[PDB]
Amino acid sequence: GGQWRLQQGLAANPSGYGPLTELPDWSYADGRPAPPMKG
Amino acid sequence: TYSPLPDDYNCNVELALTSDGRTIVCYHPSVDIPYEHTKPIPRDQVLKTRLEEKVEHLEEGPMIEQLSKMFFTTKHRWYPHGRYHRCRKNLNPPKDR
Amino acid sequence: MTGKELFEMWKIINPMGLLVEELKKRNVSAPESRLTRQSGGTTALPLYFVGLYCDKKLIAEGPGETVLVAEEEAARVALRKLYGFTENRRPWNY
Amino acid sequence: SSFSRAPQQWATFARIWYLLDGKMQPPGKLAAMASIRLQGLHKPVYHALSDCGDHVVIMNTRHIAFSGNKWEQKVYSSHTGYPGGFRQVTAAQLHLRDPVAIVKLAIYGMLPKNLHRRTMMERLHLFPDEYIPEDILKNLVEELPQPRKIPKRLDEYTQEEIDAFPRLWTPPEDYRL
Amino acid sequence: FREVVETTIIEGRITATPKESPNPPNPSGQCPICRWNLKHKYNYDDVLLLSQFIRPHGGMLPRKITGLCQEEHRKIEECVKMAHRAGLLPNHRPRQLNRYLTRWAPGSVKPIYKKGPRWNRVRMPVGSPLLRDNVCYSRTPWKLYH
Amino acid sequence: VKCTKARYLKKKNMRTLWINRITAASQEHGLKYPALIGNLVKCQVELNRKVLADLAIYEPKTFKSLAALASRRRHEGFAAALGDGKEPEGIFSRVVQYH
Amino acid sequence: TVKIFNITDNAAIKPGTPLYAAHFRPGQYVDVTAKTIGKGFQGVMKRWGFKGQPATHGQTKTHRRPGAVATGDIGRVWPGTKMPGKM
Amino acid sequence: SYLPGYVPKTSLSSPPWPEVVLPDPVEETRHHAEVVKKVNEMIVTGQYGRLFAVVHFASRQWKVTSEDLILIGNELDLACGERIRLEKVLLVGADNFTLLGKPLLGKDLVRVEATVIEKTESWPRIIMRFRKRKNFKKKRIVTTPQTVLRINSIEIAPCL
Amino acid sequence: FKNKTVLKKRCKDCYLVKRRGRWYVYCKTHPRHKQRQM
Ligand SMILES: [Mg+2]
Ligand SMILES: [Mg+2]
Ligand SMILES: [Mg+2]
Ligand SMILES: [Zn+2]
Ligand SMILES: [Zn+2]
Repeated sequence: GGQWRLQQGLAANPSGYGPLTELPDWSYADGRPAPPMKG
Repeated sequence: TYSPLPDDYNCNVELALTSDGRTIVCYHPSVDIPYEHTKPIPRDQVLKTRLEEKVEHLEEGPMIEQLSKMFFTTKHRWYPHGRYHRCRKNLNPPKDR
Repeated sequence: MTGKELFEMWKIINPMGLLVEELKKRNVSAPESRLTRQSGGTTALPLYFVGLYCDKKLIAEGPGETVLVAEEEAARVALRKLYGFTENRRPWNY
Repeated sequence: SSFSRAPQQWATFARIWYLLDGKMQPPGKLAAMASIRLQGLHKPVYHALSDCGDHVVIMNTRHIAFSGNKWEQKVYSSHTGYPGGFRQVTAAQLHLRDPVAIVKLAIYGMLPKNLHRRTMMERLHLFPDEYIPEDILKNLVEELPQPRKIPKRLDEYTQEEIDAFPRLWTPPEDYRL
Repeated sequence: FREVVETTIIEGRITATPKESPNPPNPSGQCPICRWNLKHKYNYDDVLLLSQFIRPHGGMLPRKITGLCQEEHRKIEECVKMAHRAGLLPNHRPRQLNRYLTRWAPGSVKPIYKKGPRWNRVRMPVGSPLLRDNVCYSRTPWKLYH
Repeated sequence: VKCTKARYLKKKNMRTLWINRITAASQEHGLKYPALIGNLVKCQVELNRKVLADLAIYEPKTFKSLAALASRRRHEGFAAALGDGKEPEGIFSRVVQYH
Repeated sequence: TVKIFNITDNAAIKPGTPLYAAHFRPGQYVDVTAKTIGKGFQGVMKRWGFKGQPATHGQTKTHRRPGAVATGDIGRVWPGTKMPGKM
Repeated sequence: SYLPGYVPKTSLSSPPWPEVVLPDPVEETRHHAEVVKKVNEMIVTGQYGRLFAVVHFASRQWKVTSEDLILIGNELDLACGERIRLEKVLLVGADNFTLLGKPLLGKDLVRVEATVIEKTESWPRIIMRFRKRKNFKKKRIVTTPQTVLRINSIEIAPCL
Repeated sequence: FKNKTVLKKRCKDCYLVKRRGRWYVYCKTHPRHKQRQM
């Protein structure tokens, strides 16, 4: 669905600048944010 | 009156969107088989009733085509294997769940 | 205890007898076995899905290679459902 | 499902005896859906090493229909390997000799070319007419729908649809017809 | 219509004939197909339309009497031939292999003993290039050659 | 050398197996694989082929819900295409925007 | 020996019955099936009537041998090739 | 009276697929409100057990449940036996209901709790290059780091 | 019959008929004009 994603402006690869690829993967159980990911 | 799929084999799929529109809620309760759709369960005067233990020893051929006819296979599955493969087989395989 | 079945941990002999005892002790009519689904039947590899009903309402279903073992599996499924030891029950809270 | 392990595995990997009908169906479409069911590609648990094929019982194989002129154009070729074993027979000649050979060869061609093909062929059952053996009839589950739609000849149209269809042209009164 | 009896005496008489259906959706058309908005929306299956356009004995009616245009007339003729070969007209007979979409006459084709290479393959004709221009209702066009 | 090139072939073959299983389950629900994948993408559900095949095998009710969602999205797309105007976009055709 | 004869339903005779030579009649026509006289392993000349090779005129150890059994382009021998065996 | 555009019923006068009418938007939004509400009080009461989730983690999508094990192919900069929260939950569900994010669910709606329980390395992997008649032969051994996580709990909250 | 690729009328009585999938020139008064398309 790359063309549809381009039409909506949400890149073409779903691993490109989305919240799905840019939000942190995990955090500590008590609520401390994780150190930022290398990518 | 509109259903995306027929509603009579697995579950009663009802779709919904939340008020914010950010998530989709699916409600799918199981469909139970009706009793009307089911089917009921199927059901020497002087001597012993002696047990009928005959075991005819068919030769390798007719034995193998009997097994092939019984299990809908070919003869190659029933033909034996050599010592090389028999010892190559893992007799203690790993086992998950 | 985490990942084992109820009749893998507690061995029983007559699940149908246990089930009819529980239904008569909680005032439910005796279950009726019916052949809900059937594939094969004349082959060496049949499949029978036997359902246990009370008052024309489904309480259990069980698969098997013969009708008898399918009926016993349905009885075990009914016992698990009545006990709350189903596979989809809420996991233990640690 | 709360089944025990052995009945759950048996239920998941059990075999199904699908039914399929000939009677003006194209042998290629019959072969396509039969080959899918014989490979077990219709199951979500499919794998080539999982032996997940199902039985397919095709009847009315004598009453298949070919699109176009394939009854005369299509040629089945074999070779008995003695010098001069090359035989070529038309689809019509092969059908009048053996009533199930055309559908059998179509399914055999569509099946994957490995060592499981003969086992799937053993699981395939074909019959030329309405007669089916009683054990197979007691095995049968799910007659699958036909691919074609039986284009419905003129004489069995009902009077309601005949006079519901409007007349296109006005003939002259002085024409012999 | 008109018919002729023989008893010698021969005599022609006029029988009742059907007329046009009351209002065509496109009164500006000049062939019946164009008048009733059916230009690319019929096949060999439409035995109602074909049996309207044929003789009682399976023959075709002339263009000057049907009022058709030439392209529509040839399309009806090929549809009628394919329906006759498919056996969809059991009552319009003259004087077992099941078929459909049969283009050529069955007794005038020779078997393909030597199919060519895959760049020069001899294919089997199915359907009609006259009906190539029909409405598709699909995203692969009609495959006229197999 | 076969081990390395079969790492590559392993990834390709697992993807092909997932596609085959999704095609099987969707055809059991009457839907086709391109329709299912494209309409889930249009509904912004970004489940990949591995978990789609996993839900097909182990969780048939959730897979039937997903197939119903994809079929409804396809019907909404067909309705929008035939309407060709400025009708309401559809309940499940709405696009959640991020900024 | 026991031999199977294909008959129609009106020619059925009870099992256990005696049959004699007068079942046939003179001036008749019959077909006779038998196992032929076995000659064991025989060469091409006695088995298939090959011409063989001339005796004198320079020939090396070839007088009863088959010639070429196939052609050069074909990298095998055809099934059903006439070569020595049991006759 | 035939409409100007009427076509007589032939085999391909009409599209082969059946005509499908979608529900009107207002009644459909009301039905959505009823379904979302009733699922929310199912969540409130607790008429569920053994939830599953589909969670995005380390560029992969995992279908996890409670008491689960997953193997991540990299180090995670965490001590062993350490509780963390998986947040990017694409999907959560149970028996009789499931929830779908677009593309991600709410952190107020679902949490996933995992535990770093192992930091190990993979078995040695052979990387070997060979080209014939050119004397081309290269061999390398790698051991990729790995982290075993145990999915402890999946919890949902009434927020629909 | 003579085998031709292009078919010609050599008489007024010559007529073309398509038989067995092939075009033919038949003449009843001059049978030497019989031609078969290839
Ligand atoms: Mg000599
Ligand atoms: Mg010498
Ligand atoms: Mg000598
Ligand atoms: Zn016209
Ligand atoms: Zn002439």
